[PDB]
Amino acid sequence: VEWYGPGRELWLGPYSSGAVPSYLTGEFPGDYGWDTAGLSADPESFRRYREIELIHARWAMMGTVGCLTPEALERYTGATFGESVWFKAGAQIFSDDGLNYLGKPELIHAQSILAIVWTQVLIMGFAEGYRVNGGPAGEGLDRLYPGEAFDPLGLADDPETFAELKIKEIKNGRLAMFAMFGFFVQAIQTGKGPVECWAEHVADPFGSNGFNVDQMSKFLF
Amino acid sequence: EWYGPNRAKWLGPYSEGAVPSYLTGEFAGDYGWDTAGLSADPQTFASFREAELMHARWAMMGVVGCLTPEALSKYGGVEFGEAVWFKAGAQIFSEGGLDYLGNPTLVHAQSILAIVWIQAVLMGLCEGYRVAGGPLGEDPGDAMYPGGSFDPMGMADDPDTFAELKIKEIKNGRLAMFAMTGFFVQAIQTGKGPVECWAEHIANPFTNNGFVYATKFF
Amino acid sequence: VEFYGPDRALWLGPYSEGAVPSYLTGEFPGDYGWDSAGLSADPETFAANRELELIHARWAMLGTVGCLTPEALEKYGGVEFGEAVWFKAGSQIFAEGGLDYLGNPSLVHAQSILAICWTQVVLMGLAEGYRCSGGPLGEATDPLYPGEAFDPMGMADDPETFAELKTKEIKNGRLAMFAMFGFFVQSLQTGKGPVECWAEHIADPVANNGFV
Ligand code: CHL
Ligand code: CHL
Ligand SMILES: CC1=C[C@H](O)CC(C)(C)[C@H]1/C=C/C(C)=C/C=C/C(C)=C/C=C/C=C(C)/C=C/C=C(\CO)C(=O)CC1=C(C)C[C@@H](O)CC1(C)C
Ligand SMILES: CC1=C[C@H](O)CC(C)(C)[C@H]1/C=C/C(C)=C/C=C/C(C)=C/C=C/C=C(C)/C=C/C=C(\CO)C(=O)CC1=C(C)C[C@@H](O)CC1(C)C
Ligand SMILES: CC1=C[C@H](O)CC(C)(C)[C@H]1/C=C/C(C)=C/C=C/C(C)=C/C=C/C=C(C)/C=C/C=C(\CO)C(=O)CC1=C(C)C[C@@H](O)CC1(C)C
Ligand SMILES: CC1=C[C@H](O)CC(C)(C)[C@H]1/C=C/C(C)=C/C=C/C(C)=C/C=C/C=C(C)/C=C/C=C(\CO)C(=O)CC1=C(C)C[C@@H](O)CC1(C)C
Repeated sequence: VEWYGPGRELWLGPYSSGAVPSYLTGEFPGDYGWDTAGLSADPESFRRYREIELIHARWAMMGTVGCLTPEALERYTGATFGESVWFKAGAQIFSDDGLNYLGKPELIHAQSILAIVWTQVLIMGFAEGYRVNGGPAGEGLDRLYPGEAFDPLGLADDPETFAELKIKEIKNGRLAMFAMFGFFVQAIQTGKGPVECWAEHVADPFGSNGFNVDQMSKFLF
Repeated sequence: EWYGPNRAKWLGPYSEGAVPSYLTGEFAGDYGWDTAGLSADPQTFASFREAELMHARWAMMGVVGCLTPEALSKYGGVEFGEAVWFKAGAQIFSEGGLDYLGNPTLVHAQSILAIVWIQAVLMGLCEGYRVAGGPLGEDPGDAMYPGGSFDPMGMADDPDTFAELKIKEIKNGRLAMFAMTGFFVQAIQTGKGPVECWAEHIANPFTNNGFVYATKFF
Repeated sequence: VEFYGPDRALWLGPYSEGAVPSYLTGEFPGDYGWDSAGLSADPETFAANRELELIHARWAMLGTVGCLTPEALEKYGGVEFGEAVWFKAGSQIFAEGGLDYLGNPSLVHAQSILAICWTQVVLMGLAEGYRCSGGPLGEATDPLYPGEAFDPMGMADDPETFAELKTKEIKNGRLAMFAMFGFFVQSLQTGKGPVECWAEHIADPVANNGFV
């Protein structure tokens, strides 16, 4: 096909022949043959890295959406968040009114960071224990693609469509991981939110670009 | 002396027991230094060897490229806009521009965007040729030692001299990598170019050690 | 039967099965089956990682004790040091009086950082070479548990007690590594010594914390 097997699409296009590791045979989703460092030579380490990459991809997609949503709502809509910027959103818990969802005092209206931290650690501990072990939402199933309770719409029923959807998921997750790394670097250098950066760039693409005197005078703060 | 069981190991006389079993002194620069076991897997070993050699060659280029402008400006007579390596790039954001060797008739770069994109295209083509062959060859070598077109003088036509030159290359590249890390750390801590730091140290060595800016880690 | 074998104490408790890699069979001390990144799948890499972890653990225990002792002695004992704070303790070599041990002017009274560094490199290079290959104090029988001259009290003469003590050592060392990471992060964030942080937290805990 196009995403699996020897005739798939590789990570260097025409110049990939000879740079493809022998253990990357196009069996798993997102197999572009990019293992120049040889970190996934061991099959056990390979599947550990696949699990880590997929979890990172899903977390990064969720984080990209949740970082773009508030700042976009503040600038391009009448929403009035206390701190719409993603890297300054955690600081509202130290403010007078705390975290207000959508800016309304009547939603959540957090005041203590202690309850937030415990509740989160307890909930995520149970969730991750269930992910690695199984629980109320499934006992067996794959560690990366459980399905059943996590595939209610039944989109992953045809094996070919399942493989294509896995390719789409891993590619979108890698794109979101790249975007989240970009968010980190822009926050460190520019100090302003991704939506603000995008608006400034589309305003003056040649002037307000990344090659700036102050934006490049320091390496990672 | 550089290959085989009786070679020169990393810990010297205290090397017995510190040499991994998979480091049998077959490849260039095998001092038996692997304490983390990162190169135990032969495929990972080969990948790490390729990465090490590419880093070594890049660092040997980089040390000369970082020392030559500063040396020419300080000890010679050339008048570069920015002599130090860690502020050379900032010269692109100057009224005069990025003039080569201070001459406004040479290079006279004015646009960082064109520079970065032509560099990206050219280096993409070069690195694609490096790992998959191209106009200069079909990559006959191990992707580290092609030869044929990258060895025009024929200095590696004798296997013994080839092995000796590989040892010399890897040792020089490791030394250059060490010096390049030194350049990075000196730039971060002291904020001065390598030539300036070296000249200062030769003046009053006992007072200008690295134990002056020991505070403020990075 | 609790820290070794198949039915061990694992790093996830009841949610551990299906997350413990097959190459962690509980043969070595401190085997909670925590290898989620697959960094120790290769047995030789696993042995190298075990050696690195144990050396780090011992160094971290020593460092935790040696970072807590001066500040605790200054704050509670009364001994006046030049810089009792662990991350400020290096700088006193650059002071006028110098690095005087325990504040007393007749102890050590170091005046040269260069001499200190160039003696430490030699002494520790010799010590590390003896650790890897053996020397005056042994023949490097075991890279991690040489015994003999390094076990003068003879507390490792029983295999069961030896295994129990190895488990205790590795757990204490992991705890000390965690504490040293905490020390580093507190120094970077708060800028004050661990004893000062602990005293301030015990004074008013509900306000003096990491979220300030
Ligand atoms: C034929 C040309 C072709 C080339 C040259 C590449 C090259 C690349 N592809 Mg690619 N592809 C190509 C065709 C294709 N690709 C793909 C599908 C993919 C995918 C899915 C992915 C890639 C990725 C990559 C990158 C992996 C290596 C890397 O990270 O470099 C970067 C390393 C460098 C050293 C670049 C340095 C040059 C740069 C100008 C530096 C910038 C200079 C700064 C100003 C200095 C920084 C300052 C200081 C502080 C450091 C690389 C850019 C991966 C990627 O995007 O990772 C990032 C990836 O996931 N490719 C397809 C579809 C089948 C192609 C079809 O023809
Ligand atoms: C018998 C004595 C002998 C000893 C003890 C060593 C020891 C060493 N050799 Mg060596 N060699 C020796 C004989 C020989 N060597 C070599 C050929 C080589 C080579 C080719 C290489 C070595 C390297 C090394 C180093 C590898 C381990 C390391 O990185 O430690 C360093 C780790 C430490 C923890 C020591 C640091 C001490 C320092 C005082 C710490 C203090 C830090 C700061 C002051 C403050 C801290 C900073 C804070 C703020 C974060 C190590 C210094 C390698 C190297 O140079 O890598 C760097 C390397 O490539 N050796 C030959 C020729 C065959 C020898 C012949 O007898
Ligand atoms: C391939 C390969 C082969 C070679 O051989 C070796 C090799 C080169 C190494 C190797 C290549 C590997 C590569 C490239 C590695 C790159 C890894 C990267 C960049 C991973 C990025 C991860 C990004 C993540 C998870 C972001 C999560 C964000 C969240 C949390 O969900 C929030 O936003 C949460 C959030 C939200 C939503 C609102 C805010 O207000 C507050 C916060 C809490 C921040
Ligand atoms: C052995 C071993 C076994 C154990 O078991 C585990 C272990 C200990 C981990 C392991 C040991 C491994 C070790 C020691 C790792 C060390 C790796 C290091 C330090 C690599 C260093 C790389 C250095 C490089 C490429 C520098 C290039 C510079 C350039 C680019 O060409 C320019 O200067 C370019 C340039 C020039 C020329 C002019 C300037 O104006 C502008 C710029 C762009 C900067
Ligand atoms: C035996 C033998 C026999 C053969 O026959 C020939 C042979 C092979 C040649 C020969 C071999 C010899 C061998 C192997 C010996 C090994 C030598 C060693 C280990 C020397 C190490 C010296 C260590 C030094 C100076 C550390 C100083 C740190 C500074 C100062 O600058 C900081 O400020 C620290 C610092 C701070 C505080 C803030 C950070 O931000 C930045 C940094 C720099 C990290
Ligand atoms: C398990 C696992 C499985 C997965 O699959 C992948 C995985 C998650 C990655 C993996 C997990 C691994 C993990 C968690 C890694 C964590 C590593 C850490 C935090 C190690 C910490 C080490 C800290 C040390 C040595 C401290 C030494 C201190 C000294 C020196 O002795 C002094 O204080 C010396 C000193 C003293 C005493 C007085 C002061 O004044 C001056 C100084 C010099 C500072």
